[PDB]
Amino acid sequence: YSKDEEKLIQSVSKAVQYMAKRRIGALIVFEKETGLQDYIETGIAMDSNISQELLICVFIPNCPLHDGAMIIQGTKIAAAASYLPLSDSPKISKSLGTRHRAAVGISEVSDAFTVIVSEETGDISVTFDGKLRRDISNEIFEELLAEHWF
Amino acid sequence: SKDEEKLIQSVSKAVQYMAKRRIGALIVFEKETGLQDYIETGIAMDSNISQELLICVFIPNCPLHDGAMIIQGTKIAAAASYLPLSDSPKISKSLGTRHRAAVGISEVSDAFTVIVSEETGDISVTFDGKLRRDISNEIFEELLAEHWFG
Repeated sequence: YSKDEEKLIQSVSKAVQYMAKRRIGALIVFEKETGLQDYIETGIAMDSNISQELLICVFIPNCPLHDGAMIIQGTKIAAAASYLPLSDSPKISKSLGTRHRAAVGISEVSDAFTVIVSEETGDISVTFDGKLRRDISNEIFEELLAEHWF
Repeated sequence: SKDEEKLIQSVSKAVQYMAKRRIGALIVFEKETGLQDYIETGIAMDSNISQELLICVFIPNCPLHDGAMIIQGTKIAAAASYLPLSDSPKISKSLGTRHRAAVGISEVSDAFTVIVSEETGDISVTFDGKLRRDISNEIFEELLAEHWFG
């Protein structure tokens, strides 16, 4: 892995851990092969470089960009506050936030890789290919982020 | 010029919103004098400009609210940049440091800087070494257009 590719992962990883401990809900979608320009246009265009600080700033509660999904295209944030499709599978708990139903939702209609931070639990969750992995450790998140991103 | 009038509206509407809520803000737009020296002081963004993103950067306690946002052309080159503070004896000493930061970058370059006072909520501007205080919103858009797009 490139030195920069690792810098990005620690940036994203450090941001997720900050939000995890403070129970800040967060929802970040990483584009893979399926084009997500339909969903990127849902929100406010950023086309911005990544840094931990930006990631945290976007999800601050009572912030204009916290409501919705941040969508990442390659090494850039394509948009924030995107509306993703919500999922209807009856196997989602219903004790689970809209963010979670959105991430499995986008997981059903594309190959995208999405990380969710539960505003109520602080657990780190991941979705891809219609499948959900819940309450992963930081080590596993960095492991999985790298595979799907790079 | 249509694209410019929407950028001016983006910047102007955000500045007024922060003004009414007494949110401190400090934004410098570069013209002729390169600031890449100061842009490297802060967090690299290279981000498109939008009303929501300007406001999110300066929400109090946001990791980027402390410092200067620097704008290059139609993009935000960096946020939370360190500008040099000025030592002129006509400065109130009755004003937050944000004011003296804009008078600082005004002395060493031709840059155009806007300030929103955290304690007062008034709108100020600096260029060519002098500070102009509590201008109206109508006047602020006129000067921004003048200095940003010639």
